[PDB]
Amino acid sequence: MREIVHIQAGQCGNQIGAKFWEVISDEHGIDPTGSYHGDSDLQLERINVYYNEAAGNKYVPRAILVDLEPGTMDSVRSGPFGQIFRPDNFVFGQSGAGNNWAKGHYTEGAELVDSVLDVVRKESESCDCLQGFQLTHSLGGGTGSGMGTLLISKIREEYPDRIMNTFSVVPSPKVSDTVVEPYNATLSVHQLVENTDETYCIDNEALYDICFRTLKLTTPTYGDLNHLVSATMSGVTTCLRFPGQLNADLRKLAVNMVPFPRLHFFMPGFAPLTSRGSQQYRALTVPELTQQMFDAKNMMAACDPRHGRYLTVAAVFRGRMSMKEVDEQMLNVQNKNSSYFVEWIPNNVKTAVCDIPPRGLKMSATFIGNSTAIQELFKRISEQFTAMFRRKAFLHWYTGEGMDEMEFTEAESNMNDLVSEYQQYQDATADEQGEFEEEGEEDEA
Amino acid sequence: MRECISIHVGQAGVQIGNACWELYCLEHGIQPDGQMPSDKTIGGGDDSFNTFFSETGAGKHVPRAVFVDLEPTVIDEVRTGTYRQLFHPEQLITGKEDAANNYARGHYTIGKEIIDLVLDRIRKLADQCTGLQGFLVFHSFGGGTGSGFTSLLMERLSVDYGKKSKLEFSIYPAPQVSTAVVEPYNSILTTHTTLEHSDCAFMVDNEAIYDICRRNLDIERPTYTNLNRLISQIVSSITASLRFDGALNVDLTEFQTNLVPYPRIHFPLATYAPVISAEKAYHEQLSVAEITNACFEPANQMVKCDPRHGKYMACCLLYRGDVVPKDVNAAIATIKTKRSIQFVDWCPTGFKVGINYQPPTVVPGGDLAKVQRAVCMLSNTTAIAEAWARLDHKFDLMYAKRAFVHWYVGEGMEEGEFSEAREDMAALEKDYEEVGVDSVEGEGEEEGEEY
Ligand SMILES: Nc1nc2c(ncn2[C@@H]2O[C@H](COP(=O)(O)OP(=O)(O)OP(=O)(O)O)[C@@H](O)[C@H]2O)c(=O)[nH]1
Ligand SMILES: Nc1nc2c(ncn2[C@@H]2O[C@H](COP(=O)(O)OP(=O)(O)O)[C@@H](O)[C@H]2O)c(=O)[nH]1
Ligand SMILES: [Mg+2]
Repeated sequence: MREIVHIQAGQCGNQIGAKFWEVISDEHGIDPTGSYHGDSDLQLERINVYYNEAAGNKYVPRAILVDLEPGTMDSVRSGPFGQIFRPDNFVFGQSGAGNNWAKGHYTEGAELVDSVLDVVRKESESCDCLQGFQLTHSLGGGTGSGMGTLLISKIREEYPDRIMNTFSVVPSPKVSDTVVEPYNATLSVHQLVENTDETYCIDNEALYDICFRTLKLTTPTYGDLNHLVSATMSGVTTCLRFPGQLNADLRKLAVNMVPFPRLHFFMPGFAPLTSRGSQQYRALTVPELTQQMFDAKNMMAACDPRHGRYLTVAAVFRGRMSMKEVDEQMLNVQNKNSSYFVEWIPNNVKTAVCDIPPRGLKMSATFIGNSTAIQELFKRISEQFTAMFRRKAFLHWYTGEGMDEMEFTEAESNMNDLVSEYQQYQDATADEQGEFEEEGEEDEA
Repeated sequence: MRECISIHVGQAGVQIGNACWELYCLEHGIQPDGQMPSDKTIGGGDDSFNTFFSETGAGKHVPRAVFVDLEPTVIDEVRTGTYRQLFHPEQLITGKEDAANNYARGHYTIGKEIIDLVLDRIRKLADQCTGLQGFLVFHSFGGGTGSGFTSLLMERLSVDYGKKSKLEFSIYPAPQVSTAVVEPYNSILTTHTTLEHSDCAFMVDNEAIYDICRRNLDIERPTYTNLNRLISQIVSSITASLRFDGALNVDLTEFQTNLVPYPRIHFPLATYAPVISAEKAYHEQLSVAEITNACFEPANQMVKCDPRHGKYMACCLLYRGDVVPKDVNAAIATIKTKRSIQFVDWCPTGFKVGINYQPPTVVPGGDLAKVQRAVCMLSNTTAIAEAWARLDHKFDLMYAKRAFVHWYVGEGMEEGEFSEAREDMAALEKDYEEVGVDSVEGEGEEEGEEY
């Protein structure tokens, strides 16, 4: 019934979706061709939230594949589960973005996008009840930032009441993937900040940390990271996909998660993340899970959340557990770690609980956090946009694509207005003073 | 003869609904498809299961019920579970998309999609009742649909069924536990509607009911499933005299003064006794004195506020099973002696009493105390003031920063409408205070009456 549309933009976004669709397919026990013989009726009864039933007992995912190149698509079509996709949903260029937002958003994608919107329309009309529009992409490169903006723009116009969500990869604090990554990460956000209800800030440097430090991986690779990432995307939807003691969809989470209409840029995180070398020496309990939810180091984003305060948090637990054990553990952290939280949002927590655990675990917990500390991204990228823009580096690549530097100036100005709004709500008091003025007139009569 | 109706709105409502209809089909020996496999009737007798079950067909009986959330999945589980055949499928309404913990969706933009459907099904339900007494309603009061739609339903019954008993049972938000962020706003937006319409409102609390379950009942890590099966013992007990014969009964038209000391204050607390494990009831035996004294203990109330911080105003005690009035009347005397209980000066005749013959029906596997003789207690106290005084401050904290206001505005409420609710909440604060005195003077208590 309540049916999400997925998009997968550029090389990065495509490969997160390519992992996503092995991973949720496995959770629903789906056969690599789009068949089924799996062990549970419950698994199949609900799948529709991410699938369509093709004739003679067959299953297709509500996925759109999006790229300005012939590259990465050819590998999804040869990989594990490459067969489930409707061949029609590959609508593709012969040009690339060139690491350039404006080539995505005002040239090569601008020439292609109406051919992709035509698949978005057809999947949105083939929905029962259209729920949302999720995107895997990046913000520091050219294609998923640039084409994905242009899609979001055109779809956010068409479907104003549906949720509009972005599982974004974002540039890391210390070493870079592409040199123009701060321009890309400003110009895409200069569209997304008033065209999304939800967006994520995924720091692959923290995934590389969590892959060595917690998960204890010897050679850690995209193979790993896109699992860790896609766990979080199937994990946030578990309270819509499946029954539990607290069902909760993405918008029911978002109303609790976003206080003011630009504070929607979230810190992700999962528990447990104990290695295969450590399983036998750790227990799998709500205390142990809630410990690793709020451990700084486990944070799949740019910073320790104690460079800020939590405006809001949401916990989406999975598997059979005492709601009382959960509620007590979420009450302990609010009262032992109260300095981590914004004080005029009285209690910062939304809780949800699915009966169904992920594969190979006793229980887990998906976590969405909103801390004012996410300015550690935006202080960097606005500065790093400025540092190159201030000497006018790389600029003719983008103004070759129908840009003027007034749009660059306007956008780094918007990012200052954003990081200043995020600071405006940082460290603000739960008390607001009265006056010392005096009533009537003052005599000893 | 006569009928109650049963309404579950939003996911807590619904979930509690699998719990209370399970208990009602134990307590009457109804199997999961509506058959009464040990029926004995002469036909056309009493036989009061007909107050809660409509007889269908050959001897299918059918719960006098309706259910909704605007999310499918929660009503789909009733449609699929142990009792799927118990329900008539047109009871089980759903929406396209949850009310998203915004009251505004439940009362305007999503709720309008299901309301006159919802009411048409009830018209059909009440058209079949012989002497409808009223409506008893579980709802997610702090939720999306449990907040917005229950209160839209209340307003939309009250124009047609204004003479029926309109009774409801929330889940209330809790002094340190928190399941959602906007829980307080919806709590006020719904209190601000259903104060004009409801004839009583029975507040109960998860953070409270856990502690009783880990203390008394001695349940190590309670579930929401455990909880809904405990919460089920309040409505069970206040229906015992609509379901079995007794030495003293009530009807729905009784609780709406005997729990309502003055109309704005329609907000009692409740509990049920003894609430102990097997190992404890094996070990040690309780009497109807002890079990009346336990209902007045702070640690034993299904809401977190200490009765001592306030004062009592109105009380209903509902005895089930092997007990006699000569003991029961002296056990209330007890509660009349210990000045650790204080009632208000306006209420020297503060006890109302009922006595049903049927013992509580022992649960499956015998997982509860084997006590033939259990008691429900329900009371209106001034101590609830200290549970509202947190909630109305939690509004004042968020609304100063307009935090989350934009989703309410998003679905079509105006800042005028959250401000009007908040000023009746500072008025509710004033109505808890009009009894904060000894005074008799004629606008709070009458100068020409004597108690
Ligand atoms: N005791 C108890 N409380 C519950 C249960 N389910 C939910 N709650 C409480 O009720 C609140 C609201 O639950 P929701 O799932 O949001 O109810 P809803 O009315 O369906 O809200 P929408 O889904 O937004 O329409 C939760 O935050 C809990 O405090 C339950 O089965 N038992
Ligand atoms: N997590 C993740 N990051 C990736 C992946 N592939 C590339 N990236 C990052 O995402 C960005 C590139 O996004 P993309 O839209 O493909 O850009 P383009 O190649 O410049 O058009 C860079 O910051 C890359 O480091 C991957 O598979 N997973
Ligand atoms: Mg709901």
